Amino acid sequence: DSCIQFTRHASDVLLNLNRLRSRDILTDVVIVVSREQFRAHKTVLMACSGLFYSIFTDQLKCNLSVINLDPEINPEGFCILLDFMYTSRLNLREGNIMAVMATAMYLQMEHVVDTCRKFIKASE
Amino acid sequence: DSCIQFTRHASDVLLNLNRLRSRDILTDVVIVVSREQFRAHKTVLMACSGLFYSIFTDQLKCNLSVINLDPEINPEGFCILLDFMYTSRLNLREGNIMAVMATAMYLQMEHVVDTCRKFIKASE
Amino acid sequence: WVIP
Amino acid sequence: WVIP
Ligand SMILES: O=C1Cc2cc(Nc3ncncc3Cl)ccc2N1
Ligand SMILES: O=C1Cc2cc(Nc3ncncc3Cl)ccc2N1
Ligand SMILES: [Cl-]
Ligand SMILES: [Cl-]
Repeated sequence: DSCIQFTRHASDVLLNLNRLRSRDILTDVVIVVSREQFRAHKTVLMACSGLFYSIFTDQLKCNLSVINLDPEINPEGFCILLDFMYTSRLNLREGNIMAVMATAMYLQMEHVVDTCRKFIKASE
Repeated sequence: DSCIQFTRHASDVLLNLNRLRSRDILTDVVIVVSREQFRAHKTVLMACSGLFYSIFTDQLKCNLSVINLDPEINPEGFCILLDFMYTSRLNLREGNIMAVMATAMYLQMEHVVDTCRKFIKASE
Repeated sequence: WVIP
Repeated sequence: WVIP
């Protein structure tokens, strides 16, 4: 087509979605991790994670307001990944990289799994 | 902080939100314009428009599944703006610029109003 | 704004 | 990935 494009539009949308998350506006699901609860927007979780995409496209699970993650999932690793979903920023540290990579593999967040693999390989 | 950032994350999120819109997945509102109906995600509309932000933060209107726009709003102008919300791409043409600017002013989409004003000024 |  |  002959469209024009606003460079900062996608980033501004994500910034506003994160502001809605902060203020708990229109959040429609609770993610339960080892008895730690995280409120979020189903559509943002689907847009970021192959696991959530599969969960919320299921005809029965699409209607659930609570999703319980596998007990092996670490709440801090989940929190870091949820922050990444809403900001594009990943708080990757020596002390959390193993939990973050394991959580990203489970959530099916391929780009995160990729940078974790590379950061681990650099330290070996 | 000491975060790393994935450059394409925000664009990939918006692309996936538009794929959900195309497939009518988790859309939670119908916008009615001069008897033309548009399905969308409330959170995306809020993230893009000062008008929708004000509508869906209202304690009564946040629960509506149908929103009727002012009868002066042109369905094509709305359609172009809805596409922009989900893609960052604006199909601005000599034949639609007046309707697009009028719709963007009503929806409170300041960056769109800005480029329309500039494109109109260049033709005078 | 840019030409994409 | 970049340093923001
Ligand atoms: O690594 C990843 C990130 C990711 C996101 C999604 N999401 C969607 N894919 C396609 N159409 C719509 C949506 Cl919402 C699916 C798989 C994966 N895998
Ligand atoms: O031009 C514009 C675009 C736009 C978006 C919104 N959205 C939000 N603002 C702040 N926190 C959350 C959200 Cl969702 C409000 C006003 C305007 N005005
Ligand atoms: Cl990812
Ligand atoms: Cl705008």
